Amino acid sequence: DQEKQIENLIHAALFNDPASPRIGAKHPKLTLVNFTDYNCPYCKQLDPMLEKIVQKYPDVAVIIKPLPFKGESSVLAARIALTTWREHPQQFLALHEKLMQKRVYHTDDSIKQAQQKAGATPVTLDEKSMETIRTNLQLARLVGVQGTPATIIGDELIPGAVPWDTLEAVVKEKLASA
Repeated sequence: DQEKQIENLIHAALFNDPASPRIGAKHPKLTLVNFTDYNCPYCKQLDPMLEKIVQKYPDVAVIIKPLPFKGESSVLAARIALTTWREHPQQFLALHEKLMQKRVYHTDDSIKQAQQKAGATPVTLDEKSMETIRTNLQLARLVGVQGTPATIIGDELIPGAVPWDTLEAVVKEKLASA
């Protein structure tokens, strides 16, 4: 309806939600926003690239906005990851990597395995992780996200997985413009 009354709010929630996991610097020149799902095959493909971007360009940070579209285990992996971000932000990256790296559609067991291998402390699930997910979906809508993965890089919304060299080039460019 009247997104018109909230359209100027969109920016802080996209790039600065304290509740959305961040990979990289808190004060970067450029902030990518990666809408993603732990069970989505193209999301898994993209993921290592994003961290490699951050590794190579420390002036870049990446925000993780889970959109758990692929069933209950998508919702659970997302809530667990978001809750780990909230309570133990330092553990998030290792857990996030474990959830993406698993090449089987997730179950309760594999999610618990990822935690174990990542060395992540168990977390209690709250309505808060659910509200963060809802907020993510709201943002996806307003931003024109049509599926996962979808990543905001400067003035572009880039769907799916792209070749690494292409990815790096768009990043350098948006970085130069910043």
